[PDB]
Amino acid sequence: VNSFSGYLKLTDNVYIKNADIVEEAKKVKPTVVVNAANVYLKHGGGVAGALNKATNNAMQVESDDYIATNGPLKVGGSCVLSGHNLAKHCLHVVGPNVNKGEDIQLLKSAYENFNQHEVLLAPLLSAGIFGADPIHSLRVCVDTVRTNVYLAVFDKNLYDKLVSSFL
Ligand SMILES: O=C(N[C@H]1c2cccc(O)c2C[C@H]1C(=O)O)c1ccc2[nH]cnc2c1
Repeated sequence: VNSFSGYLKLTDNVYIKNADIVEEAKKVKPTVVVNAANVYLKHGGGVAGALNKATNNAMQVESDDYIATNGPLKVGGSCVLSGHNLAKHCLHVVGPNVNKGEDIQLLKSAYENFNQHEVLLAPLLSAGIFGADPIHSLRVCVDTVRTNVYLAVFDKNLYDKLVSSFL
């Protein structure tokens, strides 16, 4: 039993809720919140800009030190950093950004990072400003992630389409 509330159960391990991941993060204090990161961990907009704003820019400060030490992530890769006031940990995962021409097949590799964590609050990778089809992203998620994933979908309209079209 865990503290996630109001989710629709899609599969044995995937749940989905129309929710603001920031607000859901502040209420649940999940062990892991996933950020829709880029390789530079520049949290300027979309989910990343919202999560970082909610941390009063502490996420960005920590991220800049991480990059200065380690260099950029790979597309499809991830790193674990602090969750600040939102979660114990933030798993920064880089899905491909279609608006940069990145290979959508790397989306499966991106979701594989989730399997290193028993339970996660997460957005749909490569959705929103990353330019992929959220329905495809949901399919890859369900077919790749084996751990327990609670997907927060900000847009109510999108959410209802994802539910209604789910196979
Ligand atoms: O842009 C957001 N979400 C999308 C996104 C963004 C970046 C990468 C992604 O893979 C996705 C999936 C989309 C979604 O889940 O709706 C988002 C969320 C909460 C917010 N609060 C204030 N502004 C917010 C913006």
